[PDB]
Amino acid sequence: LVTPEDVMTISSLEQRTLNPDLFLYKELVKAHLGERAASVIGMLVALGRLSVRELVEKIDGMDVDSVKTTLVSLTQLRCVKYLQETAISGKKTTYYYYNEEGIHILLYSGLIIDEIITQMRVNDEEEHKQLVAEIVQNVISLGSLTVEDYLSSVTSDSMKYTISSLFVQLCEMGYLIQISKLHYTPIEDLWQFLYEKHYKNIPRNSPLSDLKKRSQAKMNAKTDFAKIINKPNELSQILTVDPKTSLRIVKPTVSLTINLDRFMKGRRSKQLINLAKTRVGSVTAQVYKIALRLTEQKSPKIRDPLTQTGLLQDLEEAKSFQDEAELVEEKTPGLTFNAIDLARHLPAELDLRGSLLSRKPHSASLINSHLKILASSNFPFLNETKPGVYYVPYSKLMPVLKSSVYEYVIASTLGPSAMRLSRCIRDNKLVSEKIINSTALMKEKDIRSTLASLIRYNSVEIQEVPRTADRSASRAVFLFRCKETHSYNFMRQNLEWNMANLLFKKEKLKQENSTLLKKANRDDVKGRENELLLPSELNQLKMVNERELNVFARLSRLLSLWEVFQMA
Amino acid sequence: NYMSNLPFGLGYGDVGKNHITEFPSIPLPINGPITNKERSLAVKYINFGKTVKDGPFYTGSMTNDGIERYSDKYLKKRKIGISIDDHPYNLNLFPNELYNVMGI
Amino acid sequence: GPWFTDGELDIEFINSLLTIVWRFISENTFPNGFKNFENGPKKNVFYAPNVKNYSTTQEILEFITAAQVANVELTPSNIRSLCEVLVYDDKLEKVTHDCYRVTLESILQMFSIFNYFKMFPASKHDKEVVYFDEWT
Repeated sequence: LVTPEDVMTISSLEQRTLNPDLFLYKELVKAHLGERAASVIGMLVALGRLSVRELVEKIDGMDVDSVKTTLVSLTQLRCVKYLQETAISGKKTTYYYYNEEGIHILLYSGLIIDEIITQMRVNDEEEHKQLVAEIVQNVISLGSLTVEDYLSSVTSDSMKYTISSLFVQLCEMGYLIQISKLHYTPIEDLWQFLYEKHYKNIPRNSPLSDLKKRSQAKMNAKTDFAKIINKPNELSQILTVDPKTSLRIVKPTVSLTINLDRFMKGRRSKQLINLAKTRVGSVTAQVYKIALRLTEQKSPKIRDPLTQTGLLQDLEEAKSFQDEAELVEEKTPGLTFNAIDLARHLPAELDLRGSLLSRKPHSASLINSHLKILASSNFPFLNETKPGVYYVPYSKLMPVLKSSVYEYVIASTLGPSAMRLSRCIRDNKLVSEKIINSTALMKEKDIRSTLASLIRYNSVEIQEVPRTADRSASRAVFLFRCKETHSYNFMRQNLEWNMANLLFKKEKLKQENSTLLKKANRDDVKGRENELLLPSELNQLKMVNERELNVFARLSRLLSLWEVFQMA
Repeated sequence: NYMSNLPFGLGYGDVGKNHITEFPSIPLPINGPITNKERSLAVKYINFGKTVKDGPFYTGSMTNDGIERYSDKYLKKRKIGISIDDHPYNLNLFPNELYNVMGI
Repeated sequence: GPWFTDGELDIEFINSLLTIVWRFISENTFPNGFKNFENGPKKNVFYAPNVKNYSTTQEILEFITAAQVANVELTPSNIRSLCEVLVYDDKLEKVTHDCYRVTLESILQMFSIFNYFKMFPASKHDKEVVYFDEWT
C-alpha cells in the first residue's frame, strides 16, 4: 500500500484538481515575473473581467499602489488587456482582462529566438547571429522597444548603422508590428463598440424592417472591423518615410513590439516539414521546406480572422463564414505562384535533377512536377485552380491534418491495435459492437481492452439505446459514436496540464535550490566554476543543472504538439 | 448479494484488491535524449526569464537592523536597480488609472 | 469466409493474411521496392505525377490467388474487406479507384510525431518524466 502521506508527496494529486489552463499560465508568470504577478494573473484567469478595485478586494494585497505597479508591469508584458466602460450617471471606470498571447512569448521564447536566428538568409557569419539574438531577447523581454533609447544606448557610429537596418527587415517580414489598442483590447468589446453605433445613426421610418436593418448593420460592422484590423496587421506606414541624404528608416520616436502570429506560421510550417520528413523521402522533401518558406510571409489566418470570437457565427445560412474564407483564399493571387517565380529562391545545394522517374538542373518542368505531385497527393497539401499555378488551401487541410495528429498521438500513447480501432471508428461513422468485428477482424479480447482504454478519453462517445419507455442501458445493445470536437478539447487540456506540471516542477526545484541558483547567477561565478566550487557541491549543482537542461528539452519537445491542436 | 454478478471472462482472484497504482505510468516518447541543439535551447531558456528577473519587472517582493554600522558607513551598495518608473515607457499604451505611478 | 474457424478468429493466421497483402504493394508501387531506402534519404526516388504508380484490386486478387499461402480463395468483396481492415494502422492510403500506396512503411519497420522508434524514453530512475494517462 502507498500511504496517503506517501501519496500527495510524490504523487502530486493536489495539482491534478486544478484546471490545466490556469495552472500553466500561473506557473509561467510565477517562474518568470514573480509571486504577486502570479497571484494577479491567476485571479484574472478565474475572473475574466474586473477593475483595480476588485483586485484590491480579492487578493491579499490591498495596497492600491502595489497592485497598480504589478498591473503596469504585467500590461507591459502584454499579459493584460484593458478598456474603459463609460458610466454615464457617475464616474466611468475601467476593466482589465488577461491576454493569452502575451504569455505565449514567455512560453515560446526558445522557439522564438530559434526562428529569429535560423529563418534568416545570411547566417554563416557569427556576429550577426549574436547581434540578432541579443536584440530579440531585449525586445521580447522589455516589451515595447524604442529605437530612440536603443540608438542612444548603442555606442559606435559604425554599429548604429546596422541595427536600424535590422528593424526594417523585421517590420517588413512581420516580426515587428506597431503596438496599439488592437493588442490591449478584447475582441467582443471591440465588436460591441462597433456594433451599436451603426444602430444609433440609422434614420427612422426606413422602408426596411428589423431583419433587414440588422443584416445591414452586421454588414457595416464586418466591413469596418475588417478594414481596421487589416490596417495594422501588416503595413509600411512605420517605415514608409525616407529622410533626406540618408536611408529608409523606421520612425525614431515610435515603439516596436515583436509579433507572434508570424512565428506561429513558421512553427506550423516546421511541423509540416517534419511530417514530410517522416513520410516522404528527403530527395523531393527538401523542396517543401522552401515551397512553404516563400509563401508563409503572406499566409492567411490559422484559426479565426477575429470575427469568430467576439460574436456568434450564425444559425441559418451558417456556411457563410467558411464560404467567404475559402472564397478569399481562392481569389487572392498573392498565395499563387508559378514555376518561373519559384526559381530565384531555390539554393544550388538542392539539385532538382534526380527527384523524378518518368517511367517504371533547377528546371521548371521538374519543380512543377513536385507542385503537381503535391497537389495530387492523398493529403490535399495544394489544390489545383489553374493549369500551371496552384495554391495551398486551409479550408480542408487543417481538419484532416489535426485528425492525423490526434490519431498518431493516440497511437503513440497506445498500441497498434488501439490505433486500428480508433481508425475503424473514425473511417466508419456509427460503428457498433458487430461492425467492429466486421471492419477489424482482430481478436475480441485485445480489441475490447483497447476499446475500454480509449473510452476514458473524449475520443469515443457512446450512445444509450432506449428500448422501453424507461431509458436503460442494461437490457438492450448500445452502439458507438465519434463526436470529434470533444476529442480535440481533451488533447488540449491534458497537454496544457503536463506543461503546467513541468513548469511547476522546475519552480519547485528552484525553490529547493534557490541559494545555489543565486550563487550560480553571479558575475564572478559565471565562467569560473571549476576551482571555486568544491567537488561535492559542484556535483550537486551540476546534477541539478543537467536535470533542468533535460526538463527544458522535454518542454521544448512537447512544444511541438499542443499549438497545432490549438487551431480550430 | 452483489457477489454473484461476475461475468464469465473475469477471474475470481483479481477482484477485491482494487488499490489502483499510485500514478498511472505510460512512458511517452517526449522524454528523449539531448543534442547540441537541445543543450543550447536549455541554455537560452536559462538566460531568458533570468534576464527579466534581473530586470525591473519582478513585482514579487513581500540585515534589517536599527543602526547603520560604521562598516556600513562609506560602503558599497547592493545594486542601483532600474526601477519600474525609471525606464521611459509609452503613455498612450496604458489606462488612465495607472499613469500616476509614473514620474512624468 | 475462412475467418470463421474453431469458434475463434485464428490469431496467428490473420496476421499472416494482413502482412502479405501490403508486402507486394511496396515492391510494385515503389520504383525499386525497399532497396531504394537502403542507401540513404537523399538517394531514393519518387515516381512521376502522370504515371500509373499505384496498385489495384485486380493485382491483389491475382497475387492472393497465385500465392497459395492460405490455400484458400478470396472473393473480390473479401479482398476489399482485407485491404479495408489494413487501411487502419496507417498501412495504406485509399485513393480513387481503390488504388493503394504506402507512406513510411520502411521507416516504421526500421518532433515528427509520426514515428517514435528512433526516440527512446529515458528508462532511468530520473524525475520530471511526463505521462499521458497521469492527468486522469
